[PDB]
Amino acid sequence: NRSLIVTTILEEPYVLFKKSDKPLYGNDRFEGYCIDLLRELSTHLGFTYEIRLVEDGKYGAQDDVNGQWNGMVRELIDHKADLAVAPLAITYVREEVIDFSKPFMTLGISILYRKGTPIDSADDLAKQTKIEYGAVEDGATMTFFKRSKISTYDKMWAFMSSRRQSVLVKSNEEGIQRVLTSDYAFLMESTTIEFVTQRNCNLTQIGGLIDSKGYGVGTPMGSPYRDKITLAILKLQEEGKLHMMKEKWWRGCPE
Amino acid sequence: SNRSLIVTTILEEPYVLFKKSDKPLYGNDRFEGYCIDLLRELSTHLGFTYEIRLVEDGKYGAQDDVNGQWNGMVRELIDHKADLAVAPLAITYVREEVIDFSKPFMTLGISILYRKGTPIDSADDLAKQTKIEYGAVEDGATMTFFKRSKISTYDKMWAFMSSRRQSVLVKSNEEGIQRVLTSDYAFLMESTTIEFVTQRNCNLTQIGGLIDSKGYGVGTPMGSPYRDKITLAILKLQEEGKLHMMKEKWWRC
Ligand SMILES: N[C@@H](CCC(=O)O)C(=O)O
Ligand SMILES: N[C@@H](CCC(=O)O)C(=O)O
Ligand SMILES: [Cl-]
Ligand SMILES: [Cl-]
Ligand code: NA
Ligand code: NA
Ligand code: NA
Ligand code: NA
Repeated sequence: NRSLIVTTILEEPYVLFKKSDKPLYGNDRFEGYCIDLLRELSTHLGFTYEIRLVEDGKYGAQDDVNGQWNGMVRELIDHKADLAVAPLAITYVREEVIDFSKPFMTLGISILYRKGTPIDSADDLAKQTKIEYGAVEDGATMTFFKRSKISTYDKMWAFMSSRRQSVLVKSNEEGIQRVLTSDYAFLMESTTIEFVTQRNCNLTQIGGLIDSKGYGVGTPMGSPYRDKITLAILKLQEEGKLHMMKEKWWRGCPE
Repeated sequence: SNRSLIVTTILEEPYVLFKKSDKPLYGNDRFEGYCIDLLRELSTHLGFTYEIRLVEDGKYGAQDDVNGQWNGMVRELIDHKADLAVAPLAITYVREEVIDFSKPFMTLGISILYRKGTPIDSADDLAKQTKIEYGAVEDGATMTFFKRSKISTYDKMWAFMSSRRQSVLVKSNEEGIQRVLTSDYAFLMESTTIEFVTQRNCNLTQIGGLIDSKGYGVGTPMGSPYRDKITLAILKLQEEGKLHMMKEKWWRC
């Protein structure tokens, strides 16, 4: 049967290129939590697949002037991919246009920053400008701020938008580098913060979770794979396989 | 006017309770709690009216291993005796095979409720002994997790619970709490509910961490068009901060 086209994006420890001296080809190039998830889905549901990195390098957001989506979300809308297997947040605006499986991981937006400071919350960032802050451009965190009616988050969006050329970044890796090299706090998903802080002992999460969301496998609207993948996820959960996969990929610091 | 939706639910504090009052209350006005607030928001957002009915058999729902039939709220949905189940109803593999669920409105996991002052630190410590009894709600998701599990510690625990089921499987979380308070018994309980109970009784504690991860969702019969509509409403409520506000209201040692 036809191999499913799977769109994804590079994001440690979910999706990475394998390190090797020999060139690698096709699906053999990739590893990570989401790649292990994809393999399990493929065995349980009985499909073959071809992994393709999203052409525009984006997760996906809607253009405020012309209304078009980009990123992996757009690839699904346009039926250029069968599945998006990635750390792809399930959100209201996305669920209006694509389908998602139920979540394989739960998380929330939080703050990555340096240690040893009096900053304890989003409110503390919002009320000042000396410490800059931002998010990945055209992802779910950005969109949460852009849409929020909550006073603190609306104030933060106004700042991000004003300073966007500097404070909105194209990847989590770029955001981490800004935290490490400038007076900057990065609004980042908590799952990824846990990974980063385990490996960067001078960085920490600031405050708690700002929201609650899950990552799900994306499908075009109406796809029969959506509910089948939900069932496989729920079975993998029940068996303890997702927890084992998280422990494998998240693997510390003195304290 | 459109037919009012029949909403099955179950009494479970602080999700669904009878309001305290001296005058008798009628109809929907009888009920309050997190899930009642959720239902009200869903009805306003999706434009339906409803009638709340407590599940007739008093159960969440499990499948009988001999005759293959479901019970509880799950069975009421299968049989189209209710349009929705709005309750702390766990989304599970075996249930999703036979009913549909919205995406989760709250996440949780199984954990352990026990009295303070103990060296017992985990499910492994419980499984290795028999002086302290342990159990779960009969015909709910926790019981089913143990009954199905192939993980050595949990399979051992199920063998004990099954052997002693007339004593250690209980009919409600409230009965489980009373057993913890009145005997040497540890209760396998969902974490959200433990959080509520331990804030109210400072002699009790959670033991260990979460054994699994799951969500509560609104149940619908398989194929229902309300499922995806309710998912969207829940995602919008999330994004506005209303679910966290509802949790703070009802969970407010
Ligand atoms: N996981 C996000 C990207 C990262 C972020 O927005 O923080 C998404 O699905 O858009
Ligand atoms: N919330 C559970 C009942 C309680 C439990 O099993 O711990 C259910 O949906 O079955
Ligand atoms: Cl798991
Ligand atoms: Cl769903
Ligand atoms: Na990337
Ligand atoms: Na959708
Ligand atoms: Na289902
Ligand atoms: Na004791």
